[PDB]
Amino acid sequence: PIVQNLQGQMVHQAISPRTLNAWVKVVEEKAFSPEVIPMFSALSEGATPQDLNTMLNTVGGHQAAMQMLKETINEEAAEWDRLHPVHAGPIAPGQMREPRGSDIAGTTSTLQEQIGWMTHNPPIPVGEIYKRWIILGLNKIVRMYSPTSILDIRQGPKEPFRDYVDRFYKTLRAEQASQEVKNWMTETLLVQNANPDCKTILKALGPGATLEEMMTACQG
Amino acid sequence: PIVQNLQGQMVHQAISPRTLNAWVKVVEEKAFSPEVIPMFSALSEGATPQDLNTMLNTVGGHQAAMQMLKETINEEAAEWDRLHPVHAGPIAPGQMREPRGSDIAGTTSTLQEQIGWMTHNPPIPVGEIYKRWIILGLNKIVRMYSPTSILDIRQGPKEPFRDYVDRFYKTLRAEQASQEVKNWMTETLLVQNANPDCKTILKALGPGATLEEMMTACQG
Amino acid sequence: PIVQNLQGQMVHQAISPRTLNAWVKVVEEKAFSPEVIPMFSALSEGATPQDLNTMLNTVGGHQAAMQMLKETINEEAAEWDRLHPVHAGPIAPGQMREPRGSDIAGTTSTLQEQIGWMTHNPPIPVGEIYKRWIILGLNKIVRMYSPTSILDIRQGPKEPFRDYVDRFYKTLRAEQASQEVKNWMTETLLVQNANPDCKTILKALGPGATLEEMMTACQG
Amino acid sequence: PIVQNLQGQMVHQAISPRTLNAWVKVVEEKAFSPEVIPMFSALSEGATPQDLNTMLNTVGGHQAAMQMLKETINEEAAEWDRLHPVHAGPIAPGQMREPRGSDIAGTTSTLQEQIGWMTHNPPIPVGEIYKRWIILGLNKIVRMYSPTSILDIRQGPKEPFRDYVDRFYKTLRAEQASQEVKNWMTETLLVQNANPDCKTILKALGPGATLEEMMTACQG
Amino acid sequence: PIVQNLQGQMVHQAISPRTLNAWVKVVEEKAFSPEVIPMFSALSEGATPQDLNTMLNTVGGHQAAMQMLKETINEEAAEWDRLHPVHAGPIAPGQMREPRGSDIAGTTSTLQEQIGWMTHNPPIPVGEIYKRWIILGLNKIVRMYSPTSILDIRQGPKEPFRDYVDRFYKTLRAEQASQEVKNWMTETLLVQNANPDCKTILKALGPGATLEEMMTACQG
Amino acid sequence: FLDGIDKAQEEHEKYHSNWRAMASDFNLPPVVAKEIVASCDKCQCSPGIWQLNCTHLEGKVILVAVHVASGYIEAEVIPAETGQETAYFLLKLAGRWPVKTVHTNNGSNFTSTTVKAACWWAGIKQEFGISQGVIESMNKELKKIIGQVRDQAEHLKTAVQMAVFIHNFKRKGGIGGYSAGERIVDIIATDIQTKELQKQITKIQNFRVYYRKGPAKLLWKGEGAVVIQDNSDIKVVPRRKAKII
Amino acid sequence: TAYFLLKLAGRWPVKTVHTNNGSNFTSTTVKAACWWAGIKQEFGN
Ligand SMILES: O=P(O)(O)O[C@H]1[C@H](OP(=O)(O)O)[C@@H](OP(=O)(O)O)[C@H](OP(=O)(O)O)[C@@H](OP(=O)(O)O)[C@H]1OP(=O)(O)O
Ligand SMILES: O=P(O)(O)O[C@H]1[C@H](OP(=O)(O)O)[C@@H](OP(=O)(O)O)[C@H](OP(=O)(O)O)[C@@H](OP(=O)(O)O)[C@H]1OP(=O)(O)O
Ligand SMILES: [Zn+2]
Repeated sequence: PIVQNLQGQMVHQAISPRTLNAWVKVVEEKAFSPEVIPMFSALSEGATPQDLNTMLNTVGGHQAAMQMLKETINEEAAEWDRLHPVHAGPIAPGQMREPRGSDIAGTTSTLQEQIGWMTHNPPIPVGEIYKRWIILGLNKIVRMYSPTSILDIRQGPKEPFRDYVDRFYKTLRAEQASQEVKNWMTETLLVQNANPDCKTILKALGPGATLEEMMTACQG
Repeated sequence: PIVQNLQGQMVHQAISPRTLNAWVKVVEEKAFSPEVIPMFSALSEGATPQDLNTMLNTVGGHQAAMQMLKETINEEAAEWDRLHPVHAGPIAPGQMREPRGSDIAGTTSTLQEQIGWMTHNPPIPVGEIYKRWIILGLNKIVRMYSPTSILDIRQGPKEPFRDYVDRFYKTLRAEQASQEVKNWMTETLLVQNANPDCKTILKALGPGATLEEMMTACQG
Repeated sequence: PIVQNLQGQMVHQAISPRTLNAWVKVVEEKAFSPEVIPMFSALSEGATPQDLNTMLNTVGGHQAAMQMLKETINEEAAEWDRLHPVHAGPIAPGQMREPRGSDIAGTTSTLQEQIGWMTHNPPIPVGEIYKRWIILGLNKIVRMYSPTSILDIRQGPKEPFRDYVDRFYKTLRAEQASQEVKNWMTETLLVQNANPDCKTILKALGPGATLEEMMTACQG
Repeated sequence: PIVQNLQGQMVHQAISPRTLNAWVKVVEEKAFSPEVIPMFSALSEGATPQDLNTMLNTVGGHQAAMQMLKETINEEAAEWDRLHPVHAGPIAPGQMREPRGSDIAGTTSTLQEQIGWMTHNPPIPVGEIYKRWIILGLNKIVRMYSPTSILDIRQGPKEPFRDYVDRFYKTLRAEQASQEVKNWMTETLLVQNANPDCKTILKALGPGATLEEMMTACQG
Repeated sequence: PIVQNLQGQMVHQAISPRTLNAWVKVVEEKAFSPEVIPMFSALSEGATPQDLNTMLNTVGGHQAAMQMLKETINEEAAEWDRLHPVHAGPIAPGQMREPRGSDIAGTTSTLQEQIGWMTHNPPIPVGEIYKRWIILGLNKIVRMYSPTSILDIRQGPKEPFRDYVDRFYKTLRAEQASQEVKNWMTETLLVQNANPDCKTILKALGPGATLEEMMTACQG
Repeated sequence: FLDGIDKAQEEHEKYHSNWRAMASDFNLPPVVAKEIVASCDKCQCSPGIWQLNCTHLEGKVILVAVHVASGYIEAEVIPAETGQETAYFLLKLAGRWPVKTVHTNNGSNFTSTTVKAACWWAGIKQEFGISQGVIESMNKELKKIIGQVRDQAEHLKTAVQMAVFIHNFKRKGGIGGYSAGERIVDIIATDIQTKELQKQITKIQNFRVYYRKGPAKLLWKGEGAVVIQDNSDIKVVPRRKAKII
Repeated sequence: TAYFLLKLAGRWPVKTVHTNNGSNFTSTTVKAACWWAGIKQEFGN
C-alpha cells in the first residue's frame, strides 16, 4: 500500500498477500456481520482504488450484494460527475483534471494517474471518496442481510436480561436510523420491553438512569 | 501504530493483521477475565487513538460492554473538557491547540491531527490518556462481569483447599480495592472460612507465617 | 525488547506479540512441568523488569503459584534492601540513585528509569537479577506439582523398564537436592525398585554399572 | 545465536521463538530416528554452548536418553581435558585460556566467556566440538532406539522389492559402522536375502551391477 | 542462503526453518510427481552446497531414491573430474584450489571456503553445477516413479475423456523425452487410443485442430 | 439399602429424580423414596413412528423429536430457523436410530429442499398432519425439569442436554416402571429377534392346508385351531373342516 | 468436548471411558462434566 518512506516521500507498494488472505477468509467465514465494517477500514488504509477493486473481487459467492454495491458505486459516480463542473482544456504539467466517474471507480484510470492524484497539491482523496462509497454500500448490504428488525425483539419470561440487552444492542448497531432516533429508542424501548420485575425496578429508578445502574438494580 | 526508526524519527505504520487477529481471538476465547488487562497494554504501545478505537470496534458480541466503554469515554472526555476549559487566541505556526474531548475520543479528529500531536514538541500524550481511560473502563467492566463477590466464597467439605484458594485469589484479583485491604484479606479471609480441619491445623501453626506452610500443612 | 543497533548503541523496542502469545500458550496448555525453567530463560535474553512483569502477569489460571512467586519476589526485595541498603546523600548529575526493592520488583519504577539504568555506565543488570529471583520461585513451583516422592516409584509386573526409568529420571529431575545425593540414589534405588528377573540379571552384571549394560541386559 | 554482521564485528543474538517451537515440535512428533541428525545441524549452526544447552533442555520426556547423552558429554569432556594440556594462571587482557571440560558443556561457563572465545584471535571452535559430541550422542542413542537388526530383514514371496530395499536402507542408515562394511553389506545382503526369482535375476545380471538396472530387472 | 543486501553486497545467511520444513512436508506428503521439480528450483535459488545437502538428506522416507541420487551424484562427480583436467600446482594469493567432484558434492569442503568460492573472481558456479546434477537425478527418479508406459493409456468405455486426457498429459510430462517426440506423441497417441465414438468424431474433425475443438466435440 | 440412604440423598440433591427411580435403582422402600422427594425444596405403533416438532423457549427455537412407541426424546436448539438445520437434525437422528415414518406439520422448514432431499435419501415415509397428548405432556415435563436444572446451568444447550439425559434415563415410565431408553431397547430387540425367527422357519416349514377353497399355507396349528394365510388374508378356523397335507 | 460427552451420555449409558492425554481431554470443563455424570475417568486396552 501507499506508505510514507522513513524521512522520505510517500511511495506506492504492492498489497501484502496475507492481508488479502485474511480479508477473504473473514469475509467467507462471517455472513457480513456488522463487525466486519470497521475491519475493512483496518485493512485498506491509504490504498489506491485499483487495490480496492482487487480486494473486492476476491470474494467467493454472495454475488447479489456485490452487484448491488457495484450499482450503487456507479450511481454515486454519476452523481459526483453531475454535481462537479467538468473542467475542459489543457492539463497542467505534474497535475491532472478532476477524475471522472470511471476514474474514481478505478476501472479506467491507470496507476500513474492515481499516484499523480495522490501526490497532487491540493490533495485529491479520490480513494477516500471511493472508500466512503464502499462503506455506504456495505451498510446497505448489512441492512439487506439483517434477519429481523429491532422493534419486534422480545425478552423471555425467565431469560437472564444480560443476553437480552446484548442482542438488543447488537441489533441496534445494525440500524440505519438517525442518531437522535437511536438515542430515543435506546432510552425507551429496552426499559419498556423488559420483564415485569426488572421493569418495575427501572421505573422506580426513574428516567436518566445509566445502563450500569439499570443492570445492577436488576441483578439476581 | 507509530514506530520509531533506528536512531530516527517516529514514523506511522499500518496496523499489523496478526496483532488485531490475536486481540480479537483472545477477547472471544478468554471472555472478560482480568488477565486480558495487561495484554491490552502489550498490544497498544505507541498507538494512535484511532487505532484503539478501531481495535475496540473490531470485536463482535458483548455489545453492552462496548456501550459502557463508549459512555465512560464520553464522560471522561467531558471531565477533560471541564478540567481544561476551551482555550482561545491564535496558535503559533507548526502547533495545534489542545485537543478537545471529542478529539481525544477520536470521533472528530483525523489521523493527521494525531500524527501532528505525537511528533509535536513537547509531545502530547493524548494516546496514553485515551489508553488509561480505556483501562479504567475495562477495570469497571471486569468488576461488573465478576460472577460473585469475595465475602461469600465457601469451601466444600470434600473439596481440597488447592482449588479453593485458587478461586479465592481469582475473586480477590477480580476485586478492585486498596493494597492494604487486599493484604488484610489475604491475612484473614483465607483462613477464617476454610475447612474445619485446615482451620484447626492453621491455628495450631499460629498466625504470622507464609502460605507455603499452610499448603504443606493440610495436605490430604 | 532491549536490543543493540548494528554497530551502534543500545535501544529499547516494544515486545513482540508472537513471543508473548507463545509463552502464555505453552505455559497454559500442557502443565507446570520443569521445562518451563529453560523455556522462560529462552524468552528473556535481555528485557526490562517492566517487560518481565508484563510477561508474568498475563498468565491465565493457576493464580496460587502466581501469589507464591509474588510473595517470594517481595521477600527477596526486602532481603536485598536489608543486606545492601541504597546509599543516601547527593546524586551526581547525569546518573540516578540505586534501584530500590520496589524498583527491581518493577512495582513503582517507570520504564524510563529502567532504560537509563540499563544504558548507565557501568550497566546495572537489575532486571536480570529479578529474573533469577523468579527462577528461585519457579523451583518451588515445581515442588508444588510433584505428585509423588523420590522413593515411591515402583515398576509394575507388566511394565517394561523403559517407562519405569523414564518416570524415575523425571521424578529425580523434579527433585530439588544436591547432585551428589542424586548420583548416590540413582546407583542404588534403580535396582531396588525393579522387577526380580532383570534386577537379578543386572546384579549379576555388576552393581554400580552404567545404565547401558542394564538396558542391554533388560532388553525385551 | 551467533550472527554474521554486514562488514562489521560479530554481536550476540537471541534465539528466535519459531526456531525453538519447530525444534520441540519435530522432537515430539517423531521418535529418535536418523533423520533428526541433519535437522539438528540445520538449527544449531555456529550456536554457542549456552544456546545448545537451552535447546537441549527444551525437550519433554525420554529423560533416559538425556541422562545418557549427559554422561557421554561428561566422559568426552574428561577425555578432552586429559588429551589437551591444562591451562591456568593469569592471562593477558583480550585473551583467555581454552575452555575446561565443564566450560565446553556450558554448565559453568557464561555467555561472555563463549563470546570472547569465539571472537578470540585465533578463534576456538569449542561450540563445534560440543556440537560434534552431541552428534555422537545422537548417533549412539539412535542405535539404541533401533529395534530391528540388519541381518533379519526378509522379503516375502508377494512382497515387492520396493519396500524391501527401502527398509534395508532404513536399517543400513540406522546401523553405525565403517564405510567398507556398509558397501559390502549393501552389495551382498540385498541379493542374498531376496525371493528366488529376483535372486536368480540378479545373479544373471552379474556381480557389481548398478542398483538402477538391478531394481528395474527385479521389478515385475 | 547467500542473499543480496539492500543497496549493499552479497551476505551469507542460514536456512530459515520455514523453507526446509515446507520442503520436507510437501515432498513427504504430496508426491514424487514432476511438478515438484520446479518447486525445488524455486527454493534453492542462490544457495550453498552445504544447504543443498542438508535439505537433501533431512527428508525421511523413500531412502532408495536418496541412495539413487547419491550414486548419480558420485558418477557425475567422476564425470566432472575426468572431463575437466585436474590442474595440480602451487596456489598463489588471489587464487584458490580447483573445484573437485567431491567439492561440488560438499563433502570434502566446508562452508567458509564455499563462501570464498562464491565471492571469488572469476565467479565459480559450483552451486549451480550441483543443482543441475540434483535436477538430473530427480529427473531419473521421477522417470522411475512412472508405473505405466506412454503407449498403454487407453480410455475406458465409461471413462470421461476429461480425466483421461488429464492423466495422459500428466504421464507425458512425467515421460523423459525431447520436444519434437513429445509433439508427435501428443498429436498421434491421444487420438489413437480414445473411445470409438470420439475417435470417429476427431477423425472427422481432421488434423490441424487444437485441443479446444477436440474437447468441445468429444463432450457427450 | 445398606447405607444407600446417603447415596440416594446425595444423588437426589443433583438429579431430583422421582421416588420410584430411587426405589428401583438403589433398592429402597417406596416410603423413604417419597420422603426424600418431599424433603427436596425443588420437588413437590411401529418403532419407526417418530414425531418432530418446533417449540419456543426464551426467544429460542428448539426442534424436538420423540419416539411415539417408546417415549424416547431428543431435542436441539436451532440457532436460526432454517430448513438446513432441520435436515441436519433429521439425518443425525436417522444415523443414530432407524426411522421409517415422520409425523410433522406443513411448515415451510418441514418442507425444505434439504429436508426433502435427506428424507428421500434415507427412504423415510413422510406424513404431514397428525397421540399428541403424550407429546404435550413430555414437552411440559421437559420444560419443568429445565426450570429445575436452570439454576445450575450456564447456557441453554447444556441445560437442554441435561434435561434430556435426566428424562431418558433417570425417569421411570409407565408399564413396568421402565425408562424411555429401556423401553426402546426392549422393543427394538424384540422386533429384531421376532423377525429373525420368522425368517428362519420360512425355508424349512412349508405345509398346504385345505379348508371348506384354495391351497392355503399353514401358519399355526394348535389348541384346536388352525390359523392360515391365503391371498394375503389371514383366516382362523376350527380344527374341524381343515385338512393338513 | 464436554458438550459432546454430555450428548453421548444422554444417548447411551456410559460407566467408564479410556482416553489419551490430549490437552482438551485433561481440561477442567470435561473433568466437571465427567464428575457430574459419574464417569469413571481413566487415562491410558
Ligand atoms: O493465521 P493463519 O492463516 O492460521 O496462519 C498462521 C500464521 O502464519 P502467518 O503469520 O505467516 O500468516 C501463524 O503466525 P502467527 O499466528 O503466530 O502470527 C503461524 O505461526 P508460525 O509462523 O510461528 O509457525 C501459523 O503456523 P502454525 O499453524 O504451524 O503454528 C500459520 O498457520 P499455517 O501454517 O496453517 O498457515
Ligand atoms: O521474511 P519477511 O517476508 O520479511 O517477514 C518477516 C518474517 O515473518 P514471516 O516468516 O512470518 O513472513 C519475520 O520472521 P523471521 O523470518 O525473522 O523469523 C518476522 O519476525 P517475527 O515473526 O519475529 O515477528 C517479521 O516481522 P517484523 O518485521 O515485525 O520483525 C516479518 O516481517 P513483516 O512484518 O514485514 O511481514
Ligand atoms: Zn428433588
